[PDB]
Amino acid sequence: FNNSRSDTLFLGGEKISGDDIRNQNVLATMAVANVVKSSLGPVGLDKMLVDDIGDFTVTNDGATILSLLDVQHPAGKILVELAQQQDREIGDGTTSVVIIASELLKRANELVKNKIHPTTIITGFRVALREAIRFINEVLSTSVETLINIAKTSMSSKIIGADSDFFSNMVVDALLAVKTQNSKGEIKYPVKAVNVLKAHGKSATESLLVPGYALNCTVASQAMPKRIAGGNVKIACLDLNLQKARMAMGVQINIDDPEQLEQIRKREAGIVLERVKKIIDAGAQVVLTTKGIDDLCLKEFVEAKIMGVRRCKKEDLRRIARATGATLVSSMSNLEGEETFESSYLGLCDEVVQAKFSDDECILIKGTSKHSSSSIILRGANDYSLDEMERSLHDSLSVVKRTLESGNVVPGGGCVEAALNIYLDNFATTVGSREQLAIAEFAAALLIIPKTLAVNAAKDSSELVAKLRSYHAASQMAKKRRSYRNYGLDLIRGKIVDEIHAGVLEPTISKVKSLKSALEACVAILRIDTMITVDPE
Amino acid sequence: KTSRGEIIISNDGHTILKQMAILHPVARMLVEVSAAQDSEAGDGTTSV
Amino acid sequence: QNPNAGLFKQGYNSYSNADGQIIKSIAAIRELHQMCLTSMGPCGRNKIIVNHLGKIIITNDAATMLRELDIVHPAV
Amino acid sequence: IVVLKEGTDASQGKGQIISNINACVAVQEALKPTLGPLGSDILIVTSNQKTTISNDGATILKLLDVVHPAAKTLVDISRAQDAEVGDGTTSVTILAGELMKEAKPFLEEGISSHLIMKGYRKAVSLAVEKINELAVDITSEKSSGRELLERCARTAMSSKLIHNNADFFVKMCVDAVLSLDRNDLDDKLIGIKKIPGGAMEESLFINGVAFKKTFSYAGFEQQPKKFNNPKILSLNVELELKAEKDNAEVRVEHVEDYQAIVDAEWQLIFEKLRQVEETGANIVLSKLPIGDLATQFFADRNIFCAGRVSADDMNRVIQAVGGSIQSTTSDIKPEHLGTCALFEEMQIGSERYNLFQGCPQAKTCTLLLRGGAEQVIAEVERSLHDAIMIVKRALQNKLIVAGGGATEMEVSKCLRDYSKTIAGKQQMIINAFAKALEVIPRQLCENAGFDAIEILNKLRLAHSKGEKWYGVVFETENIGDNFAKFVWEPALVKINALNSATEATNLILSVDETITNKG
Amino acid sequence: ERTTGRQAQISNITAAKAVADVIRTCLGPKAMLKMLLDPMGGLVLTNDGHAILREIDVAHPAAKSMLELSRTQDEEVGDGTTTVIILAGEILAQCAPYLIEKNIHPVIIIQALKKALTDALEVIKQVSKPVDVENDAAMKKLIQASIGTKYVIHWSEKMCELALDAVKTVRKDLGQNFEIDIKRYVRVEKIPGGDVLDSRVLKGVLLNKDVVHPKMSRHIENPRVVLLDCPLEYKKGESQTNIEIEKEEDWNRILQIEEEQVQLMCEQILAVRPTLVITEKGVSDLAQHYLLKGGCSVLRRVKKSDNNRIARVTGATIVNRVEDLKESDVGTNCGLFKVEMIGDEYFSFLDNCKACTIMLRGGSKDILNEIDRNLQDAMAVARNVMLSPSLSPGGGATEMAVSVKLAEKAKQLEGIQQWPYQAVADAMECIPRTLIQNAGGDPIRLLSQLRAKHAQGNFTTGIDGDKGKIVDMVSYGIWEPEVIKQQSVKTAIESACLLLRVDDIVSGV
Ligand SMILES: Nc1ncnc2c1ncn2[C@@H]1O[C@H](COP(=O)(O)OP(=O)(O)O)[C@@H](O)[C@H]1O
Ligand SMILES: Nc1ncnc2c1ncn2[C@@H]1O[C@H](COP(=O)(O)OP(=O)(O)O)[C@@H](O)[C@H]1O
Ligand SMILES: Nc1ncnc2c1ncn2[C@@H]1O[C@H](COP(=O)(O)OP(=O)(O)O)[C@@H](O)[C@H]1O
Ligand code: BEF
Ligand code: BEF
Ligand code: BEF
Ligand code: BEF
Ligand code: BEF
Ligand SMILES: [Mg+2]
Ligand SMILES: [Mg+2]
Ligand SMILES: [Mg+2]
Repeated sequence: FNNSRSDTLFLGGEKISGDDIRNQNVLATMAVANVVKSSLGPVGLDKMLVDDIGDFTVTNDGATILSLLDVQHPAGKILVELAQQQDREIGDGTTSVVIIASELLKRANELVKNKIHPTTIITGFRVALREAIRFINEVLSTSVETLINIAKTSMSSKIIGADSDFFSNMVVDALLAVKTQNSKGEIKYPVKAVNVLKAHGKSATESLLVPGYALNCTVASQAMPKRIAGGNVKIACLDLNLQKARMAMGVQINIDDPEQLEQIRKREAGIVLERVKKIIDAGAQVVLTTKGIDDLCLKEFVEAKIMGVRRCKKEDLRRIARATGATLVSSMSNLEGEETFESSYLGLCDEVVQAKFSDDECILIKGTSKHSSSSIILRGANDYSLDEMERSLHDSLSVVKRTLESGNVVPGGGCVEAALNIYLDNFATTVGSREQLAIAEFAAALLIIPKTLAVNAAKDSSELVAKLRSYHAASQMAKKRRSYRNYGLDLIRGKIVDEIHAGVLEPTISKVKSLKSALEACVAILRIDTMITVDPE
Repeated sequence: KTSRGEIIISNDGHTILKQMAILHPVARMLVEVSAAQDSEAGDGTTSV
Repeated sequence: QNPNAGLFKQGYNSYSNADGQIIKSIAAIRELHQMCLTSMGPCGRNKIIVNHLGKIIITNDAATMLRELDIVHPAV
Repeated sequence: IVVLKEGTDASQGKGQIISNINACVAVQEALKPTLGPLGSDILIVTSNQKTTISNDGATILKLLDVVHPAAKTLVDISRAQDAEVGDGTTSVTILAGELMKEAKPFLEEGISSHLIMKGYRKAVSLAVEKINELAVDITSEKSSGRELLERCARTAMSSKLIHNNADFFVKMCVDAVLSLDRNDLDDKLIGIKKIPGGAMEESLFINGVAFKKTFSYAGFEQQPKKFNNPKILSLNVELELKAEKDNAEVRVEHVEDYQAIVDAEWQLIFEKLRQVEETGANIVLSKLPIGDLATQFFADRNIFCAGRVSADDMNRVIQAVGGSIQSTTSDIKPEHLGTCALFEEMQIGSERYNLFQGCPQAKTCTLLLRGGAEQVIAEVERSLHDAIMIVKRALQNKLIVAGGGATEMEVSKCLRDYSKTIAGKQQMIINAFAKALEVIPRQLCENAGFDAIEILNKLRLAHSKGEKWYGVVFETENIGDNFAKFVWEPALVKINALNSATEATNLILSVDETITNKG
Repeated sequence: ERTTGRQAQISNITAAKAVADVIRTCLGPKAMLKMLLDPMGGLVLTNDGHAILREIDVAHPAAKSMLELSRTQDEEVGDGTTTVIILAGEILAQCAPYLIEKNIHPVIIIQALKKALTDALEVIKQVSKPVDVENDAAMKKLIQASIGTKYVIHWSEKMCELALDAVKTVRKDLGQNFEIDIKRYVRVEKIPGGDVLDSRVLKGVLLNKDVVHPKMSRHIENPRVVLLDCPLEYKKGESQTNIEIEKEEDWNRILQIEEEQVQLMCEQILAVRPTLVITEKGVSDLAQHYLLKGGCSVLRRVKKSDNNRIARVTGATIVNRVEDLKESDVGTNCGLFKVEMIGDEYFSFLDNCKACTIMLRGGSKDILNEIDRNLQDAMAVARNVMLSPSLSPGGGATEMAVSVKLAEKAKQLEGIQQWPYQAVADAMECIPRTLIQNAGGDPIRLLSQLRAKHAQGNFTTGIDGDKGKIVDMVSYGIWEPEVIKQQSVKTAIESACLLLRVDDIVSGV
């Protein structure tokens, strides 16, 4: 064993052809997939990934495990970039889009060893998908709480899941409250709002859901108030900085007469000081600049008990302002003047307070005019668990933004897989030929999710996998009696149940893209028959 | 996988030969004839 | 910086039990226990031990595995 | 701070079992091409520097070194196959591996290995009986005594470098399994000899016995180099003046005694020497030397000789001219000697070869092999041992099965059909082994180019739907009755094969922790 | 490289268990001092758990998670540091068997532990009694409780005093919860020497900065304080301020202007008739002069933290630009301005004969850090009660109560779900045990009796430290903030739940 030599065709690098490379690819994808096949399902578990300094992170987000795990090799990166696509597209389904991909190559490859051209296998998988995508719309349905359910089942393989009921609720709640219309209709749920925060202390359950937003800052000078308004407040969402001006980059102050020295000088302080006044003089009780504040132009807010926060997160102010109806003041101008325009640009908020959280202490803008908004704040044992709590609070809360934007769900629990399996499997004879083996493989291959969903329970999973297999195989006999697919796995107990009833819901939009995608990879790799690796520099 | 580390996949001959790292001189010649197959027809770079 | 006391013998390693040693040992034993715990019974499995002179060996028996291994922990 | 093994690797887990399987697969896929009539061949240049080229799967798997415990069993079962049988060595491994391959799905899905082990266990039992059940015993059932040994040494000599010169060698092969007593077939008698040069078929079948030319002494060139019915004296020891070895001390105080003891030495030899002459022999051979003076003597009186004959040679010499080794020259009686039909000293391939050809009373032949390279002669000798050894085990068991995938394909049938009646775990496992047998027909087609998929699948119909000997028409690529086409192999192969192959397969599926010690 | 399977699990458990093992002999009234050596140089002779584990770098991931537990806990309550570590370990350890021995999946053991936590927390609030956060005597004998087990006990009473006398001082209810920022308003100040008792809680601040000019007031009776950001020297232009002169007698002109602006500045300050001007930045020699005859003493360079605490015990709100210097920015409500010279090192005081400055004295710069930390624990449990007037049965009593009410319930639950639940109960028991051990008495003996007496006869029955016999808490009392018993069990069960989620460990960024 071991490929080698060259003889003719002098090439500045490595080059494997046929069997040799074609297997290498399959091995590659295989390994990168197998690392995260033990994180699949509720019975699946997280892992710790230590660096060189010794620090680490524990996480089940397949996409971050494959990101965090240094992968060197095309077909390896491919499935790490494909695991990426998911987390970037829908937001959950990563761990699974890879396990599928790997399974398609691994399998398809076997067909080639049997002497079956790659293309004939490719078209075969292509048709198995056409039929499979269509059929996927024959298990799904319109939203008919489906929400607190979607948000829950998406926390099974996660840390946040021991307290499913709690967060499953806080998730939908928080998201919903932020909805908007983008432009011309839409009604999209902010694919990123709800500033999430975390602080070590108290229970996992004691995670608060602010009734507004959580801007993470103090209050400039400790001299100003730490809590303002009980009834109504005017919030100044700025952007321009209130510090001592410096004039044009090319504006030399050339003095010819010692007179002008002192004058123009102290003028500098006032120029950006007037700007301060024209803002306090608007009813501004709360100021949120983005580009920081002077300590001089701060005392002005202090002397006036105006909660004024320095250099804020501009990604928050943009949302702190849509939430108090205010205006992100780029620079007081309008036509040709200068003012933050009394309450014209200001925002209406119920109350601005600086709540503490042991060690930390941040500001809260809870209750507002047009806010609707929310923001969650995790509390855990330490950063190690906390990063992950959120990590999967997101991989969960994302499943919701898509169930919403796309009113359509399918029963997970490895049901979808089983169904497609037996359907495509029987459908496989509708073309016979060599091509049969293709679809057949495709279908058969899908049973990876149900098998591995269960094997992650140690017990002889050949049980469920067999039962669930049979069921659908039967159900599609008058698919008539009382047709009952939607039968998934209940690993916690070890039996086949109706997941739609049980509460195991997953958005169609996931398993529809998770599938169309994973094959798009498998094919571009199925075509690989020679890998020329140039020598670097 | 180029010298730079960028990965590529294709059936277009002129592009495989181009990025292949052919070393022999008269061998490099082939890449140029496939180059010109692209410059006139735009197709058949593999066949030429 | 840290000093060091009461030493006049040669370069040994004394594991006083008043240092939770009994358990350090339970550990070492605990490790080789799992090897035998799956070799017993008809449902037992074999292990391929490869000699320190390089010879293959496969056996369900326990006294043989242990024999062919390079054990070192005194409590083991 | 303490330890328990001193830095000495050892893996365990479920992956451990999977590693081992795949490991074996490698060593397996390695030989897959050397299978079938149109089978590929290998060229191994071991770290030794000796370059070899062959197909005896055993010989290949012996040159691969291989150290992986698991994968190393495939090397063992391949060796045994070249023992208890002599042929099929290539295949015992293809299967042995293939099973381990089909065990992966279960082991992965999360099934006990003890269950897969049981499943395969029955599968073999059933499959083994089925072969015994088809082992067409014959004798004159339109087969004849020679046409069985020929028809079987032929098909088995196929797919070897010795192929297109088949007829020549099968007629040669059978003739040499018969050369020895059919009551006790001992290979050690068919002693082969290799001669540098010549056509890979300009090889010669000596009827009596042929051997080197150890004749390393002066005074030769005299002594006829050819006799018709000579009186062979298969002597065992010495024939030198001062003796080749052993001594004592001679102490004398008299000048005359000196010259006396001398004249004695001489006469001491000459006597023993004439003692041989007295036997009235024409050919005097000895596993020990025949000094200058000695060989010189016989040379004078037209008696031929040779000293220091190969030990394993004199024994074939006896069995040829029917002599009988003699250690001393004294009690040499005449039923001790031997005589052939013809003796000559050839110049085959630029090398003189003493050979006692023609011996209707022999129980041991010898055969010289030719070739344009020390690799081809070498491959012939191994391509021929695989045949001779199959002819031999076809006398002792006139039971034969039609291979070419048929036997293999059929044993699948009954095994797959049986699994229907079982249902469940044992169903899949026993039904797996059934499919796993398809590797021989499968591979056999890919190696040659035939449509592996269609030819296989088309075979499954007809074979299961009747024709219990349908295999593969090496000729018009298509299925066919290999028994009718005369593709015969003793059942003794397949039966040993599936027994011994599975052994490996469960030996591996039984190991959960591999502890390699370093040192 | 990689370690999947029980392999992983085990090393995690053992790791976590070992973390405990180190400081277990630091939990108890007879707790020993772990003198640790820091890399930077000096040493740490403390026995305060978190302060130890901080000074020990660890490797195994779990040992890292286990170590940070002591931190998040030292952030909620100031106390109960060592306890959380020991519990957090024993929980994982007590699961070890049912985790692999009884082959219970990590999901199930987690589902139970999260459940057993809540029930367990009930039993804590169930045995907790409330307390008069205002009753000076109760607060003292409360603060005193968490001062034992520390070098600072030989002055226990003296400590709770400086504790309360400071918690309450920086406190400021506010309602429209109670806000006590011990951190920014109770700047400590460790001064080598004297006696312990020779330390007081000055109601003001203490800076060692002297006076800007010799002939300047060493102490103004009732000073008028003026705190400011900006420096006291000729400023410059934040643009390309470049002067070109060829007009001879113009050099003198500009060079003079500088003196002139320093004058103006002194005016604006002098205006509100001040006696004490403390600036965070510098003080031009000129400005000193005009503030000298202007009638006031000056203090240059003082930290923001130092300054903003002054502005709470002088009322003098700090102001930047002087041409805006209001008169509301007074210096009212501020006693003297002493400038005691403490052993060749001048100081300055600002007591009034909202923020105090605890000034400790002991017997070394080294010994003081013992006190400071010890004190922090006192001053923190005081704050806890201030924001949660509930207390728990000390002497490990509470810990045993939860052991039974849980043990009982577990035994009466039935299902594999019972074993993990049972362990939480068995686990809890370790604290009264570590106590009894570090006491010297027989663990198997005292516990069986403590546990039994608990099972029926009251739940406020823990173990007595220096004694080693089981005593009733109410009796000699040693309740601790109920808040501590919250966290200790909240995060400990969490920690366990996290690490149990691990079945694989890998190395590389
Ligand atoms: N409650 C459940 N019972 C059975 N299966 C579930 C349940 N919760 C999620 N699943 C299934 O587990 C898989 C998702 O788990 P996970 O490992 O998190 O994949 P991903 O990380 O890709 O979301 C899907 O098959 C989903 O249908
Ligand atoms: N003439 C043939 N036609 C079809 N199959 C044959 C023929 N000759 C041998 N075979 C088959 O080829 C396989 C033997 O392969 P070979 O290369 O001879 O290695 P070995 O005999 O050592 O296994 C067996 O299946 C045998 O039945
Ligand atoms: N006076 C004492 N007698 C018996 N137990 C005590 C006494 N003082 C502290 N305890 C108990 O020991 C623990 C406090 O010990 P300590 O060494 O202070 O650890 P921590 O750093 O967690 O405070 C608590 O369980 C408390 O109930
Ligand atoms: F880990 Be998965 F993406 F929910
Ligand atoms: F490959 Be060719 F250029 F289409
Ligand atoms: F049967 Be035991 F392993 F000796
Ligand atoms: F290669 Be086998 F022995 F015919
Ligand atoms: F001992 Be603890 F930190 F008060
Ligand atoms: Mg998920
Ligand atoms: Mg053969
Ligand atoms: Mg304490």
